[PDB]
Amino acid sequence: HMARKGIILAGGSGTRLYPITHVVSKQLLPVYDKPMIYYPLSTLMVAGIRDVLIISTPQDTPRFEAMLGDGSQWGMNIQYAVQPSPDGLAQAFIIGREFVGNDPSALILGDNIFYGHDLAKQLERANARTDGATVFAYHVHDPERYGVVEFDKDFRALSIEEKPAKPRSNYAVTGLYFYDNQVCDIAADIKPSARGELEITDVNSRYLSQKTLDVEIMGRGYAWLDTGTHDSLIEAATFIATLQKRQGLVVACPEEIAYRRKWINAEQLLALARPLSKNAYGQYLQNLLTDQVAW
Amino acid sequence: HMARKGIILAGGSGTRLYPITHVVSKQLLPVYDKPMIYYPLSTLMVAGIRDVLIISTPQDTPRFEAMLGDGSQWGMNIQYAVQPSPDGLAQAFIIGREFVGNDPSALILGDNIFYGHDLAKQLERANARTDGATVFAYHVHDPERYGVVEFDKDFRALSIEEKPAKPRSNYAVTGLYFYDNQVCDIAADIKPSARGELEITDVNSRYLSQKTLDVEIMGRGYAWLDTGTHDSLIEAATFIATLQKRQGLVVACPEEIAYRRKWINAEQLLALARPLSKNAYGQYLQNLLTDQVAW
Amino acid sequence: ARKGIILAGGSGTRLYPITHVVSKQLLPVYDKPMIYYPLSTLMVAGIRDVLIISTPQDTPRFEAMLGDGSQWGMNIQYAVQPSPDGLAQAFIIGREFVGNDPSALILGDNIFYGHDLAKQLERANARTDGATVFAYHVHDPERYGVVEFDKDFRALSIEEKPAKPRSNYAVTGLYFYDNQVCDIAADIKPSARGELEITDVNSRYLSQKTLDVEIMGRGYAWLDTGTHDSLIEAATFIATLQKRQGLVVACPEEIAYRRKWINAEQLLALARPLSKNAYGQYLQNLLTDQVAW
Amino acid sequence: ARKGIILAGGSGTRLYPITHVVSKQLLPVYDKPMIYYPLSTLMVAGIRDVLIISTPQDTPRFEAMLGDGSQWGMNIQYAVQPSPDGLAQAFIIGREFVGNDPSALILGDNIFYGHDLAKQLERANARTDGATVFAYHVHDPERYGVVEFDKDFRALSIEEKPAKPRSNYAVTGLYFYDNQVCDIAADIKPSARGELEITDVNSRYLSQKTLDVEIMGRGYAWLDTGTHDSLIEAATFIATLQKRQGLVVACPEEIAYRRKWINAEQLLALARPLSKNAYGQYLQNLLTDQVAW
Ligand SMILES: Cc1cn([C@H]2C[C@H](O)[C@@H](COP(=O)(O)OP(=O)(O)O[C@H]3O[C@@H](C)[C@H](O)[C@@H](O)[C@H]3O)O2)c(=O)[nH]c1=O
Ligand SMILES: Cc1cn([C@H]2C[C@H](O)[C@@H](COP(=O)(O)OP(=O)(O)O[C@H]3O[C@@H](C)[C@H](O)[C@@H](O)[C@H]3O)O2)c(=O)[nH]c1=O
Ligand SMILES: Cc1cn([C@H]2C[C@H](O)[C@@H](COP(=O)(O)OP(=O)(O)O[C@H]3O[C@@H](C)[C@H](O)[C@@H](O)[C@H]3O)O2)c(=O)[nH]c1=O
Ligand SMILES: Cc1cn([C@H]2C[C@H](O)[C@@H](COP(=O)(O)OP(=O)(O)O[C@H]3O[C@@H](C)[C@H](O)[C@@H](O)[C@H]3O)O2)c(=O)[nH]c1=O
Repeated sequence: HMARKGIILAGGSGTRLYPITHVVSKQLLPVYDKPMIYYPLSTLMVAGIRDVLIISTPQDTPRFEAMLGDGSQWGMNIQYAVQPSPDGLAQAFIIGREFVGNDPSALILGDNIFYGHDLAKQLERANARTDGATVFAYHVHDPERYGVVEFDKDFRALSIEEKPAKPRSNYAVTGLYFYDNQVCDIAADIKPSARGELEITDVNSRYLSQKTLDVEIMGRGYAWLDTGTHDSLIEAATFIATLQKRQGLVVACPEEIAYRRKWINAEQLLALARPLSKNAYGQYLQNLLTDQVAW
Repeated sequence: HMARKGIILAGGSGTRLYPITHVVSKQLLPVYDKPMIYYPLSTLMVAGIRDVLIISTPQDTPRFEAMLGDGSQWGMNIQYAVQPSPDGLAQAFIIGREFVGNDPSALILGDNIFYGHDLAKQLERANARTDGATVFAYHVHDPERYGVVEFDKDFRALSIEEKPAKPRSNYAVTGLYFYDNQVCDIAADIKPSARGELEITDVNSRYLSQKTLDVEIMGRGYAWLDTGTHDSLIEAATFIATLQKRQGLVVACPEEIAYRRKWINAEQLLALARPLSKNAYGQYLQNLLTDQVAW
Repeated sequence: ARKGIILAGGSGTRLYPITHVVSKQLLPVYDKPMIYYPLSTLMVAGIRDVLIISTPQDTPRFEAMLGDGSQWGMNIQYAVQPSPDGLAQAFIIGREFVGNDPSALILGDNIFYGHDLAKQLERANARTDGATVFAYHVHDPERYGVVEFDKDFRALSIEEKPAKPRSNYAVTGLYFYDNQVCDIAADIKPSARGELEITDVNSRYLSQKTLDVEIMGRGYAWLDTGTHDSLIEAATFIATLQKRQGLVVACPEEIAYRRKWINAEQLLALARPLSKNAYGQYLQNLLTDQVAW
Repeated sequence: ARKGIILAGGSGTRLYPITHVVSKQLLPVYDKPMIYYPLSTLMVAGIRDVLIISTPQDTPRFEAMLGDGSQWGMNIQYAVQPSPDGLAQAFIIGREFVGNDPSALILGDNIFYGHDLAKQLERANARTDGATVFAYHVHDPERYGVVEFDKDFRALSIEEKPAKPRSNYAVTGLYFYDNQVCDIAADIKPSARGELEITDVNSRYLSQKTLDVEIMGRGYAWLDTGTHDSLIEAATFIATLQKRQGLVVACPEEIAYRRKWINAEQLLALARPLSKNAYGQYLQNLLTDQVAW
């Protein structure tokens, strides 16, 4: 009976991308054909998480709620909470403490895109763990802006350093973390860092010192994209666009995932699609009931 | 003393791009490094128009106002009005009738990008006309979704047909129109078309029958981009991005145009830039005071 | 020891004029020539003996590019196809090359990318009999061989460019065969469109109940480059991944080194004359960059 | 009758391996080979006599592509550059070709696009003495000749790749010259970097007070393609414009027809063997598509 509680952290001071983020939050902006936040929401749904808390800024949380609602249209439970100030990833587990309660949980960042073959099998393995924590390591060209994993010769994780001056490897900790029921108390016990933030690296290092942290390599066959620059936002959009145009399939379509997980039935999906029948996205939903696709 | 009144029509039912436009209006979405509406706002400013009325939907007009304010930060006058229902381009001159008053005017669409050499000279020539109307004709591959100009052998405009089944040419009327003080009364006199809209083509055909319509060809050396599909939105963004990265210059930067037109002075521009000093856009503003550029 | 064939011949004039005097598979996909990608796919499958088939005009160009493969601890040979008379003709041109060994054919303009691709190719390479092809959901299946699947995705038929495709699953341009294929290819007759059809070869294995049709899931990119637009899209796709990762897709030097077909001294030697460009710097950094494999 | 030179020789190995066996200026920019663009720029200037300079290895490839130009009512000849020893060497290799006429040099990998470009090139082509070059604001001027401008944008100096560039204006890769240039190029000596410098030729005209330095404004695209990324960016830029307009950039057949260098019967004849691809269909539609010129 594993009902993991998912958190999407979708706040952030939001100034690197000025002026496109001046009055619209980054995680509501389009990545090709759908808002950014559809992708990490979909990642949680593909992991099996059906209870999702969306955290954003005081000003933008009504905007996320106007877009996703309570999630019942997708047979899910989506709730909202605000982060007054962007004081660190680990504050998600203080703001989301009541939502998490006594259950296992997962945190994903609202601007992180995960894509690749067998991603579901890897997320389901992380979701099924009853103890400890699971994070993922991914080779990037700029590891120094992330938590960086030091690996021994067999890729067992030895340490995690947040934004090291000399990174021990190129493997960054991705923005997706699975935890057991210790994390809320761990997050409440840690102190702000020199840069003034409650550090997810400190949470992860606590599990590491207990020898209960699983650090899974996300291989180069996966795309783990964040979108920190105007250029990389375009690059994520064209990357998504090339795949969808080639396949005739949509990445991170929550209606599709909900239907495939039996969270909604064929009548409900048709009901979502009928008012969207005049656009391409509604046509894809309509065609899910006829097009044989391996899932 | 030519103080032309500019209107940006930035409403629209907004469903072709679902779901990216579900809770954010299309004209607030990014085209590379800045919101879409910066481009037609800039076009008006490059034409010399300093008084701008922004029309959008009831729901999104506060959003445009939160982003542009009253324009005094750029030494301009920007006002707002709502379109309850998207009943046609020519309704802009009913909603904006009081704003226009007894002055000449210009209408530009909130999702139209205009770019090219000597665009300013062409817009200033259209702006300086004391009588009649000036519209622009542009060769597109899909003229049939636009007002289409029929030309004689010397490219004198003979007729304009809105969305013809068999287009007489490939020249579409762009989404930028200059009018004398007849347009508000002309717009109030016309009747909705079979498709239920107050047609700008009917306004333009009225000037045409008076022999006071100037139809100027916008040559293929210009980019006139609207962004009707997910694909063409990306294509406009990468197009802008290639030029700006090559030149080290920004397209449709309103601060720059305001400074160059002496609507704001060096102290004011520095003041806009100082709180933006941590991002690339603020660095470009800061560098306008030192970088010698022909304008 | 499976023998690989890369079919890199005449693609027609659809892309005119970019292919007017340069064969398509010599043209860049972002940062390296197109044929590097299917070459790398064969190497990832473990195939070390490769026959490159091209037009007579461009065989010295492919040979000038890849050499005999000994620089990567491989064996690369060349053969010509005077006229592009069908995929299955590769097994006539390469009959001597294949001999009595198993083989694989890949198209010189097909890109394959995704997680665990190696595990799937090694499983196909390790089969002792029959054939393996892969099925991939595309929006325009009718320009390919199309797989008809039952409810359990068992393959029932393969039709070359059907008017009404029975599914959206196209047969990708990568095929593994046992020692029957050369004799089969020699036995089939030109089709209505005048070509020796890989679909007829594959349909033979299916009717013999020795064809494995494996789904290549949507987590994979299977890209060909049949239009000017899709050539661009393949280039920007690769570019997004390499810029993000700091890693290069389809770097044959890297693959040979990781498979121990060449050692560090040989890799440094390949790198030194390239030290002034980014590609040679990437090879040099392979000796220090810890990458999981 | 001004004589045009396209310098399309050796660019080094920065783009390795995409240029390893194919010269860069034969490679595609979206839908046509790179050299089509500077070729078209010369034709838009009115230049009808073109010398293509390339490496010895690729001169048959350029010639296989463009022919003698008589198919477009032009005169196209070929010459080789054994070693890439400087832009100004084009006027030594092409000394016989230029003779006593005026000339223009354009780089085989430079793209020029924008409104009224023709009016500007025709004004340069119509000058009776001196030289004309163009200055363009770029983010990395230090990799070019850089123009020093006074407050009125009168040119004061040109420095080749200065450490501290005096402005952001680079000299673009398109130059118009009177009959002095060949003798000047024969007179200059290799520079510190070992090249015969176009900046030394241009600085000679400036000191003689016969150099016109014209700003090419930001409304123009002046694109070279020195990196893998910028080659992609040039391709997607062209693609965005052609898809929007239904028009093709740098179509030599179109330019020759509009300038009446070939007539409709000759254009139909060029089109007929290409009727099965989009390029030949575009030529055919030129006879019906009313386009302002
Ligand atoms: C700090 C913070 C960020 N955010 C948002 C803003 C961004 O969209 C996103 C990440 O912001 P950043 O400043 O980059 O956080 P960050 O600097 O903490 O980066 C993190 O990145 C992870 C991927 C690594 O695994 C971590 O180890 C860590 O490096 O989260 C919040 O909403 N609230 C916050 O408190
Ligand atoms: C009709 C309408 C549109 N809009 C917005 C929505 C879009 O962003 C933009 C244009 O919407 P459309 O449905 O395409 O309008 P449209 O169908 O009227 O197209 C017009 O296009 C011009 C370029 C041509 O010159 C005209 O002749 C005409 O063809 O204006 C409004 O805000 N209010 C309205 O009343
Ligand atoms: C026919 C042929 C093609 N080719 C080249 C041209 C192209 O680069 C590439 C493919 O050419 P086409 O005309 O598309 O081949 P094709 O039309 O035979 O396509 C094939 O595609 C496969 C992916 C499917 O599995 C097959 O079932 C089949 O549909 O191979 C040759 O070199 N020689 C030939 O004999
Ligand atoms: C030097 C040289 C280059 N080339 C080719 C290689 C490239 O495609 C192209 C340019 O080569 P480069 O090394 O960049 O040349 P370059 O370094 O001389 O660059 C020149 O660029 C012009 C735009 C400026 O106006 C000049 O002032 C100068 O900066 O010409 C030759 O064919 N022959 C040669 O002799």
